[PDB]
Amino acid sequence: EVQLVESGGGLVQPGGSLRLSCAASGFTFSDYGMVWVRQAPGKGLEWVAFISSGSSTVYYADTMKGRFTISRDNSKNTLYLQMNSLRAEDTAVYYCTRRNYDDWYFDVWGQGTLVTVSSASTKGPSVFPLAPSGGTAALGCLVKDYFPEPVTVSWNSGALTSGVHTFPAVLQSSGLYSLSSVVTVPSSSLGTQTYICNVNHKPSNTKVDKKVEPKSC
Amino acid sequence: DFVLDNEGNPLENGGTYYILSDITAFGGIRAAPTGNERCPLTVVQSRNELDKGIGTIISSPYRIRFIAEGHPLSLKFDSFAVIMLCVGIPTEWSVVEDLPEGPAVKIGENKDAMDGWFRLERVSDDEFNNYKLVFCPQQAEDDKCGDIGISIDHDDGTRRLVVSKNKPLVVQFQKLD
Amino acid sequence: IVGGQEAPRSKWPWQVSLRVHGPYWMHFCGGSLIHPQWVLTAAHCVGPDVKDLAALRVQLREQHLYYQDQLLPVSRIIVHPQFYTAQIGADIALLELEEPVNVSSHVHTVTLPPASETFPPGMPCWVTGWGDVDNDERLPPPFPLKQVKVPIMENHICDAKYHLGAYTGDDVRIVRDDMLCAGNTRRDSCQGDSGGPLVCKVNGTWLQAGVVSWGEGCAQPNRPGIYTRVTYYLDWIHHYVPK
Amino acid sequence: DIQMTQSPSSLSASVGDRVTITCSASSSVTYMYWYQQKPGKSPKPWIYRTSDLASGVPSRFSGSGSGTDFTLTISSLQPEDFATYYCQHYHSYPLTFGQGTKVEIKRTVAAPSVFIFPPSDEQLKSGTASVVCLLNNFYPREAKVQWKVDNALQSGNSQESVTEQDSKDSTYSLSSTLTLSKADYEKHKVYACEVTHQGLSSPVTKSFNRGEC
Repeated sequence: EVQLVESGGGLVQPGGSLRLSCAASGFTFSDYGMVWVRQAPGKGLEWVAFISSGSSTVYYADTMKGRFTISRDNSKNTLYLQMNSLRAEDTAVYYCTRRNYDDWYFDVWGQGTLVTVSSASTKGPSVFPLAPSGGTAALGCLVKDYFPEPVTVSWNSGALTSGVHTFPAVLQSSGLYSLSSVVTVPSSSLGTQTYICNVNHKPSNTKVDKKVEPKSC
Repeated sequence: DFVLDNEGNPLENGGTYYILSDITAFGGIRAAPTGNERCPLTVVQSRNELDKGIGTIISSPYRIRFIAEGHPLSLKFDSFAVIMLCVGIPTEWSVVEDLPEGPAVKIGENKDAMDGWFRLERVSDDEFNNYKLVFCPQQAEDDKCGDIGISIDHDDGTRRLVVSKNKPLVVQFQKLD
Repeated sequence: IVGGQEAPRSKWPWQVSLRVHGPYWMHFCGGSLIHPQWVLTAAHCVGPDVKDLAALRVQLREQHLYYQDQLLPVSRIIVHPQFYTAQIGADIALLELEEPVNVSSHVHTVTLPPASETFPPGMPCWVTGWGDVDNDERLPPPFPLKQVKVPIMENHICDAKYHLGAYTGDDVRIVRDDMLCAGNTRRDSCQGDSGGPLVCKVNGTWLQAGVVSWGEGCAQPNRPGIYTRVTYYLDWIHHYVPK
Repeated sequence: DIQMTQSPSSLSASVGDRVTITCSASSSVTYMYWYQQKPGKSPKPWIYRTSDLASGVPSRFSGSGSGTDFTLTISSLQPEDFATYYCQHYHSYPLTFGQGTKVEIKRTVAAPSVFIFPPSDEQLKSGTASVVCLLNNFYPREAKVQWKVDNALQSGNSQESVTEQDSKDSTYSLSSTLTLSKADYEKHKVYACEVTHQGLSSPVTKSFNRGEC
């Protein structure tokens, strides 16, 4: 299967350096022009750089020229992005994409790698239940005070997906993120059926499983 | 881009085309005698919608096979029937200034012809290939070129091609058989 | 090419064909490989309205146009900044290839002339291309690359000839310093040859003297082919092309 | 060098509507490229060379234009077309994308189901209280949430989060979180969430009395 897998993203201090890599598979990598495209959270696509099949030709967007260096290693099927003198405005998901051979459109894109440029510290979240109460009941989990993004939430280890809403995180005054994940279930299922939110915060290697149940009142 | 005919094909450098109107109301381009002219020396747009006019040879001195927008051009009518004493008149389109109608498009011997080139420019409409003709004096910047338009004769109604500051003449090309 | 013959496979390894995307990758101009990564051509070939890099390809020397195409991408198009409609002139352009070509005996660069080389009449010069074989006469399938030896005509002699049978006054120049004249009524470049090379053998080495540019018709009396004089543009070429 | 200006920045249209997205290049270009990107997903090629559809793209999509003006058209808007669309030139380096057009889908009005959640005993220990009000599965997006603590209108101590239109039924869900100190929370009894929406004949209030009911 034709695929591109980016890696190397993470939290970096302003003025810091980072090298991103993109692993290509399923095509002859050395025949293709390759590019980097970034997307700041909630913003649009921004072209970063281009590199020809044999590395003789490289081009960059005006605001990243000099500070960013695009390279590739055809024997390793890998594309790289060297990012130096990093600034807050470089915070984005960085996408690796292949230029279509015949028609030059970007036809294969990787899943992207998040780069967060900040002097704020990594912090794992605190998980609090949103306890329920015939018909329909709503319950959830409050995922409080974490940094940086992202946080992942599942219910009953993926076995509960219907009626789940996981809210986009909001940035609080303290500079920490917070979100809620909620689920609507039948009121008759409460007490009998167990509901557990699985909170995963890879940026801090924190995993929390929290049982949500009704209290004394 | 290359100027396209009404079949979507690039105009051939030295090819022969009818120069038709974008509007159904007017015909193609031809030659007619005007004022005191003894020969059909004035380049006009026919008022007969069904008249395709005279096939025009459109060329560029550049040794490229096709007519491009922004290339210098020369235009000349292909052979056409004339009265006995007008056989042999040059059919090259020239722009002669110092005329009441303003700078005018004429054929025939014009020793006073302005030194310059024509050029074709696409006039946007999407799925239709519409163009305007522009006359450029030698070494002129784009701002110094003049759009070719129509000056309706006060007495005749004849649609004369002139350099005009008003609405340009908008055309399409039909390749000859 | 008017007059002349089909080129042997071993000659003119610097000849290129410029292609534009459409129902097929159509040849619109010739060019020459002057550096493993740079193609020299005429400005009118790519300007004044330059096509997207995605719309163009370079085809290196091929014996038969459209037979066994291997199309190469372009990273940059440079039209001479002085090229404009209302003046015949500054007719030169560069295309930078994305990758240097791996040069061979069959495909390699042409040497650019030293600044002092005037290419006077008498010099053995050849022009090559896949253009028309006469006025309004196409080169027929299988489109073989053609060559023709053309005589050089001194610039002032050539300019006087272009004034014969024209309205243009002797006061104004037609053939300029950045131009070179070559050809006669039996031998000339023609439509489809534009952008292609005019080469002369000097002290055992082939030098590119000119770029096919313009003329009045092809092989017409008192109308020799006009080429952009490469020496005139060396300093501009060297602002982009490594020496 | 070539700059892209895309319009509108966002639109809401009904299923079966003809939708037109435009892209203007700062200078003339031969072709236009288009991409579709769904929230939290990576972009996909959509249209290339102005009018050619990428593989799998349905024929309700088309592209047109020349020179500096280009468009992407959806002849009959479908629920799966919910996404952000971007134009991109490939004229010369530097390459640029247009700002994007976010496409949302209209549907029937749906009132939210409102739920209120008191802060947990675990969080109260920490010295902070988060009161969460949930508005579930409503349409349209416009909703007004007002917090009342012992009938006193709260201002500046709450934050809202809205989900993206649900892929099952085009509705939104919204959370309003009221943050208070454990000392300020323990000083009051009635915590109320007041919700106003087009689907509600009258504003809905969801309440609880502090701690143990």
